[PDB]
Parts: sequence; structure tokens; C-alpha cells
Amino acid sequence: ARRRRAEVRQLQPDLVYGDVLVTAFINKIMRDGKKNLAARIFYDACKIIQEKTGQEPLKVFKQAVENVKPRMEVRSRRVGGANYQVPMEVSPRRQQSLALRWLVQAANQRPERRAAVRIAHELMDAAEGKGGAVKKKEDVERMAEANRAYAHYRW
Amino acid sequence: ARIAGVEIPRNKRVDVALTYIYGIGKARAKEALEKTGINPATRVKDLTEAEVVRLREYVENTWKLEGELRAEVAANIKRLMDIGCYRGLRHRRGLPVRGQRTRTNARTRKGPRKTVAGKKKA
Amino acid sequence: GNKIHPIGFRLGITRDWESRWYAGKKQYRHLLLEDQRIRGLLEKELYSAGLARVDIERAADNVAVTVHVAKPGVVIGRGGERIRVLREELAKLTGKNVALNVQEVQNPNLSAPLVAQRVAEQIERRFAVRRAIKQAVQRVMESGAKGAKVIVSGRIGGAEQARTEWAAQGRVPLHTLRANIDYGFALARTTYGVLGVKAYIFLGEV
Amino acid sequence: PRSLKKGVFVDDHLLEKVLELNAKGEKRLIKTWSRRSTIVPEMVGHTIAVYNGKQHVPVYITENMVGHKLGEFAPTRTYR
Amino acid sequence: ARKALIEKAKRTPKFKVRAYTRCVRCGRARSVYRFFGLCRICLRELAHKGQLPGVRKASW
Amino acid sequence: EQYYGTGRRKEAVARVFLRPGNGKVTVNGQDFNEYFQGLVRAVAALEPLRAVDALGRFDAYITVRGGGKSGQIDAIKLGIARALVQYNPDYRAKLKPLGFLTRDARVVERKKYGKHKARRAPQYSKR
Amino acid sequence: GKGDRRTRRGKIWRGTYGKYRPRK
Amino acid sequence: KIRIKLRGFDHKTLDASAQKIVEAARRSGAQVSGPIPLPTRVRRFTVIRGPFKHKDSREHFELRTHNRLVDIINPNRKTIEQLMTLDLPTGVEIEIKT
RNA sequence: GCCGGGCACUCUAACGGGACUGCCCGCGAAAGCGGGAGGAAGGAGGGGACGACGUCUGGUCAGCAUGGCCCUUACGGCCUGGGCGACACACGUGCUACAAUGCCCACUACAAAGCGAUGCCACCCGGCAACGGGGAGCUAAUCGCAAAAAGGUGGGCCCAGUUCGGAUUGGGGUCUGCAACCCGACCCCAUGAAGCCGGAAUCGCUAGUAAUCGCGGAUCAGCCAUGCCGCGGUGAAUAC
Ligand SMILES: [Zn+2]
Repeated sequence: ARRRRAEVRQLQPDLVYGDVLVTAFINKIMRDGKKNLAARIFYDACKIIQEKTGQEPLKVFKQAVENVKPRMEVRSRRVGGANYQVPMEVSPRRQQSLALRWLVQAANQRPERRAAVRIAHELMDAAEGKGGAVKKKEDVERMAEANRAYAHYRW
Repeated sequence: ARIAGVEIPRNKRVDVALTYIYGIGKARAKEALEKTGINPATRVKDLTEAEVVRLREYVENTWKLEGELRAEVAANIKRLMDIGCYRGLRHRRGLPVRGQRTRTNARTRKGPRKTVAGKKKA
Repeated sequence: GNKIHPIGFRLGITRDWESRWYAGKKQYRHLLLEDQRIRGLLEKELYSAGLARVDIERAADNVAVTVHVAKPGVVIGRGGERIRVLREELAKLTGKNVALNVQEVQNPNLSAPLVAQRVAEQIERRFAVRRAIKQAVQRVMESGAKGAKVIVSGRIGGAEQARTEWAAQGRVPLHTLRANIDYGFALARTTYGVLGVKAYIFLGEV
Repeated sequence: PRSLKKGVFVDDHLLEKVLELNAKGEKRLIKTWSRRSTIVPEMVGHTIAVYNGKQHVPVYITENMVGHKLGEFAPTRTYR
Repeated sequence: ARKALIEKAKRTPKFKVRAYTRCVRCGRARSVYRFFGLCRICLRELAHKGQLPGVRKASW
Repeated sequence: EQYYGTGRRKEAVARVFLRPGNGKVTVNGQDFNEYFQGLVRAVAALEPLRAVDALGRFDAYITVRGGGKSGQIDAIKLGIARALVQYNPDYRAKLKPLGFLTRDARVVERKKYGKHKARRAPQYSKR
Repeated sequence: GKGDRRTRRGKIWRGTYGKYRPRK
Repeated sequence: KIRIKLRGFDHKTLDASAQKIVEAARRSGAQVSGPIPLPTRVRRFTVIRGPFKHKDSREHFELRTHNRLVDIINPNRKTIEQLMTLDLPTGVEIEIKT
């Protein structure tokens, strides 16, 4: 992007729940554009939440996301011929993006065999404030105020 | 199940198990139960002592397997080896035999790479 | 190199094919080979006649070769002696019994193919390259033409470093697919080398 | 695992040329380029010289090397 | 294209496997089209002049 | 009596037929759900009906030729839309805001030469 | 399984037919 | 039932020729089905531009062989008068099978 | 959709319409910018073809042509066999995979664009099979290549170097073709390697794109094509 900010792609809500946050999540699971599969993964992964948890998976999903959006991050910068890590306040767009992406990158690392399950479980341990999707969060912020020695440049 | 030449495939499905033998592949196996009646879906461990023997006595008195195949091939190789057979030579050199290229991808017959020196151009 | 033979680019809106007929799969390859054979005589014998184009209408067993000449009083010959020959010398090749029509060229100065040639001969006669070109261009401009242009390959006057002589007037929008610019190409053979003459002539609009 | 369907191929150049050697008994040296041919039991024991890229390597034929072709006995590539 | 191979390749051979194609025009043989009988260079050179009927410039 | 509409999408056409009835979809004589079995976004087809609370008032005799099953969806969807105006033109009022009478050239892009697809250029190593 | 010339997709790739992909 | 096929390279040359057959056919014939396209078959040609070696060049050439049809049911010797020898196009081929 | 019957629709293809910041709001001196609306489509609606004056003494005398020097019983011409495929290695482009968002087998559904006369081959039969014998249709919108594959349902696998992967080698066949040793593809049984996601470094791609999946053609007896040029199926992320 050089001339404009570039308009962001508006997605189609879900056929089931209707939350576009859903659509975003699946897209992230989808590999090789098999969106028909990626959808099943999420669905059956919700069914696991009803049987193992006495709550509505829609809300569960949200609380999970809500809880992984890191609010602080680092951004490399060559200040005086050197790599100074420059903490900075993260925007709503990027938060949403990072969360989903980590929810899945962590998910697939679980010791579990079935994929729908692996996702289901990450969405649970998430809310409770654990797992690894939330660990990749606290690990980031743990770099934020870690070198908050440098928060005096741009922004 | 001490089937075939000194071998014991086990805790696995029948049709899979046999694969484990030098002479048996994903073909001969299913064609050795079609000829018996044993349902492949069952595990080796859940075999009737009788069921087992039937298999054995078949398998051995028909298909050459380990104890005897590894021999026929070994010597088969020497066959043309003993003669000034082209194909033979390829066997001595440890190169491809069926007709591949020797400038690149042939690392399967040579194995580890033997990097040599070259020369400058800069 | 850049550019794209102007003609080949225009057979679509305006400019037809130099041989328009139809064919199957089994006959096309054969037909055409015989076609090209045709020009391989016309070009040779009709040099000095001021040849231009060679339309070719095919049909069943019948065929028609219309030949555009600057100087028909040559192809024809004395009362109809040469055209007689050219037909027999023609059937000798093609066992098709084909006619040969002849259409005088309304102004050889506006016919790119010819124009190019004009220069060519001039270069073989050891003429002056630079001048030969300029004059050429004006010739086209004076009569009609909305745009002219002549180029040359290299070794202008037999130098040791081939160069290119650029020259033109009016417009020559090789990009406007609604031009109708004729394009000729000569090929002079000189003692020191081969040099390539190129015409370009802009005519009309829509 | 190579094959020539139904009808083993041998060049009539030396076939009918080798059989004229059995009427008399045995010979000593034969020379023919055709290496295209498969070896027949009827040739066994003869000493055929087959052409390389430039040379003419003589090849002694045995009972155990009948299933092969002449070319299989002429190395073309000079190596090491 | 040596005259020795053009006029040559035309003569009927002892084996039909041996008969290869050449461009009727250029003499090239690396890659001629059956449909026309010319080298990929010759195809062009003509298509442009318009000497091959119905042969336009593709566009999609 | 008969409400046709015409629905084309990604090199695929869909014959749209809305007869007043109980509310069922017959595609090529087959049960809708039996045809689109396993298709997650299948339900998408019926979005335009559920748009005007008109779910179950019409039947659906629909055909289709060309394209892909996972594009046949959007295909019908549009179709159903176009016939619906026939019944009541004043319908655009809720239709267009949802943008169901739109058609985008999302078509598969010409494969260029030199390349390996539409854009996918081949890679270079030491330049 | 695109190089296992003895599987479904195996023939599909080479475009051949055999004992694993028949003519119906 | 005179089946008339018209294969050609120029759609203008066919269009007209197909019109020429259509006009004097209702004048002396009966009920005509009119001219109908097929299809139309193309012969792509992917050649390289430079005679040297630049795979990435390549010029594209096509050759469309259009197809037209004109049916004439209830054939009268009168109809076959106008359409006997009243043609004009040169790059068009016709074949009739009745 | 087989038959009548019918052109309506799908289509097929030749011509023509349709967007022009024309309208509304705001910013602007104008050009224009932002936003909205009606519209199938918006501000160049998506993609082509299309490359200025010149640059590099770019490439190419092995496509063709051509100045010049060089050979003309040979630097020419026919042929047979060999070689272009050689291997201690090294780099480029790629193909196949390391697996369970998966592999296998089975049943089942949507595509486009191409090509076809001795050619595409329906269909029957023999064979595990490649293939072969037999034989209809097509001169090709009316016949054939053809099965799309991914997908969808059922069931098998259970995390293994494995039902992952298919290299190499043994064996036995089919076909092309004068002839498949050097050096062809294909079938089938057995064999089942490296490889458990890649060092430093490095490429592509801004939307029906990428990723992934199959299909076709040119050349061609056949084929070393995992390449090339097109076709469509599904279908993202992301840009401060
Ligand atoms: Zn040529």
C-alpha cells in the first residue's frame, strides 16, 4: 500500500450464527480454499463445547478472542544504526487479526489427534486464561514493557 | 503368530501383518485370505489356532519368501554380473541400472554426497 | 526489439488478407504451399513491372490471381503475349487452370510496398542515402497521404558501422488500430551488405 | 522387466549368416553391427564380434547368457 | 537447412519411422506445425503479412 | 402461475421457477438437501426469501447447468431474486439494500504466458 | 499419493488405467 | 428438406452469403428456419516471437472456422432456381445433403 | 427430453444498447477528490492485444537472408553403429512427500475449453491388467476422447516411519515401431530407500489473486512432458 489506506474486505456473516467474527475465524482455518471443510471443523468443534461445557459456544468463542487480543506489541526500528525494539499501542484491526491467527497456530500444536477437537479445546482453555494461545499473548506483552526503556520515539 | 520364515507380525490386522514378510505385499495378502475365508478385519491376536495353521501351510508351500527369496535375487544379480552384461556393470559401479541419468538425482544408488573441489571464475 | 508489423495488427478492422479463401485440414497445408509457390515467380519475373499486391481468390477447381501492377503495359506485353506466357508458365506449376487478372495501380507513390522498393533500387545505384529518403517522403506527401515515413537498416553509404536513418512527415500512429497505414519492406543487396528499407504510409480515418 | 510381445527379434543379417556356420561345424570370428538382436540358443558357443562406437569387441556366447542381447555385451561408454 | 537435408528428407525412406518434417519454406525442422507446414518463425512471418487466411491475432 | 427470473454466475446458468406453494426446492427432480449434501453454505440460496419473510409461500422448481456446485449456490440465489421482482416490483425496497440484484465478474482470469497462472510469476534465484 | 503408481490418484496422475482404476 | 451448411473464416462473408440464400428462398420456396450459428471452432497458435530464444516472448494466433446453417423444408424445383447459380462470396464453402 | 409438439428459457453467435463523475451532498478558483443513489456494472467495471526517442557494440551468421575470409575429393555427399542420456561433484526451474484439516477403498454430484480418417472409438467379449479380438456411431452444437478432481455419504486406518512416501532393484507381461542393449512409455507381483517440514540465504502473489484440484492442446509411431500454452472447480490472508 503506497497511495491509499486500502479498503478492508467486508465478509459475509455466518449462515448459522450470523456473526462475521465467525467467518473470519474459519477463513483462518481454511487451507487450500477448502472452505466447506473448514466450516465443518468449526461446527463440530462447537458441538464439543455443548457436550463438555454448559454454555453457548457463540459467547464462548467471543470471550476467547476478546482474551487473546494483545494490547501491546513491539516493532523493530533502526535508530542510529541499531535494532531498537519500540513498544506501541495496537489498533482494533490488528488485534482481531492477531487473535484468530494465534488461536489457530497454537491450536494445531496440541497433542490431540482430531482437528475439530484441537480447536474446541483451545477455545476453552483460552477463556480460562491459559493454554498457549494466551501464552503467545503474554509472551508478546512480556516484551512490551520489557523494553519500555525505548518508548520515546515515534507515536 | 510365527508365520512364514521365522517371522511374527502381530497385534495388527491380518491383511496388514503379512505385508511384513519379504515376499508378501498389499496384493498377495488379500489374495491369501480370499483363498481361506479368514476375515481380514480381525486381529492376529484373535485367531483360532486352526485359522492360523491354514495360513501358514499355504503361504509356505507356494510363494518364495524370506529364507528363499533373498537368495534367488542375490544370485539373480550375479547372473549377468558374471557375464559381460551392461546391466551387470551398472550393478558393480553402484549406479542406476534401469536407465536413469548420472549427472544429477541418482543419490539413491550412491547414497551420501561426495563433494569434490572445483575452480575459480571471479 | 519492439514494434509489431502494422499490417498483421490490422487485419481485423481494416485491411484484408493477401489470400482469402477457405479450407479443410487435409487441404489447407497443401493449398498454401502451392500459393507461396505462385509468388515465387511473380516476384521474380514481375520485378520491373512495379508489382504491389497479389490477391488470390480460390474456389472449387477454379482460381483467380489478381496482380496489382504499377506498369501493366508490361505484364500484358505486346497485345497480349506475356500475359499469355505467364498463364502457361503458371499452369505448368499449378494443374488448376487459373485466371490472372491485372489491376493498374492508381498512383505508385501512395503504395508503401512500391515506395520502399523505389528507395532500394536507388541504393543499389549507389545513390545518396540521406537524400534518397527525404525525397521519398515528400513524394508521398505532395500527392495525398496524411503521413509518410521511411527507415533504413544500416551501413548508410557503406560505412563500417551500420546506422539507422529516420525520416517522416504528417502522422503515423502505429498505435491507433483505425489507421490504415500501408507498410512496405524492401531488401537491397549491395556490395558491402544487405540493407533494409521500410515504408509506412498513413491514409485516411474512419 | 523388458519385452518384445510375441516374436523374438534377430537380424537376418547374421541369423542366416550364422546358420551357414553350423552346416560346417564351428567358425572363429564374426563381425556384424546389428546389436539390435536378441540371442538365440542356436547361436550359443559362437564368437561374435560386435561394434562399439569405434571398436569391434568379440563376444563369446554361453548357455547362461542367452536371455540377453548383443548390445548388453558391448560397453559404449569408456569410464574411469 | 543444408540442401543436402531438405531435398533429402523428401525422398521416400526405407522405414516410415524415419520420415520427419521440415518447413516447406525456411527448411527449419526443430518445430514445424502440421496444420500449415511451416516453422514457428515462418508461421509468424506470414501471419503478419496476412498471407495465411483466417489467421488473425488472438485476444482474450 | 409461473415466475421466471434467470440466474447466471461463473459460467453456470440456473433456471428459476417460483410457483405458489408449501415451500420446497426441487432441483433437477432431486430433493434439495439430497443434492447439496455436506454443503455448509448451501443454506445461502434461501437467504433472499427469508429476506422478505416470504419463507414458505412458494415452491422451487430449479434447474442448473454448468459451473460448480459451490458456485451453483450463489447462482440460484441470484435467480430467485430476479423472479421475485415479477411478483412484486416494489420488492427492491428490501432486496437491493442487501445487494441481491448484483452480479460481479468474479470470473477466472486469463492465463498469461511466461507466467504459471494469472499472476504467479516463476521464481529467479541469483540475480 | 501421486507417485504410487498402484493407487487411485496414482493412475489419475499418470492418466493410465490398470487394476486400481478400471473402465467401469 | 435441403440441409445447408456454411463454413467460413470471415463472419461477414458468411453472414451475407447466408443472407443471400435466405432472401431468394422465401421468394420462391417455403417456410425457412433461418440462419443458425453453431458453435465456431478455433485453432490456437502459441509461437515465440523472437527467432532466437526468449520463451517469455510468444505471440498468440487464432483461426476461427465459423459454422452456419440454413434449412429449407418443402423443396420445390422453383426454389432450386434462385439458389442454383446465384452466389457471390469467395472465402465461403457450402455443402448440401438432403 | 425418449416421441409429438412447441421457441419460451438455457444456449449458440452476429449486430446494437448501456456510465458520462450525467444526478444528490461536502471539499475545491478549476481540474478533480470524498461520500450517496438509481443501476447488472462506477469513476480507467475485470482481462487482453498494443511498447515512444533511444540504451546495452544485448542476442542471433545454427531459422531465413547477406558483405567479407576460409574448404572443394573435401570443412562437401550416402550409410551403419555409437554419442547428444556419459559421472567424484556443484547451482538453477521444478515434480513427489514427510500425513489425520490427512491416506485407502466404495457409492454418489456440479466444469470449461479443446481435439478427432484411418483418427476419436461407444458397446460385447478374453485377460488381475497394460492390451487384444470383435464391432456400432462421428465427417462432428446431434458420435467419440470423458473419468473431471477436489467435493458429498459409508466404511477402514489410530500417529506408526506407519494402509504416511513411493525412490531403487528382481520378476513377469502389453504396445509403438525395422529396431527399445546403449536409450521408450505402460501393466502386474515383490522389493519399500531418503524423507518426521528444512542453515545461512531466497521467490511469488494485493481477489476470484494466492493456495489447491482436475481437464485440454500444440509437437508427436511412440515418448523420457513433473515442461510450455490455454480451461475451468473451490476459494483466503493481508496492506499501519
Ligand atoms: Zn519456415
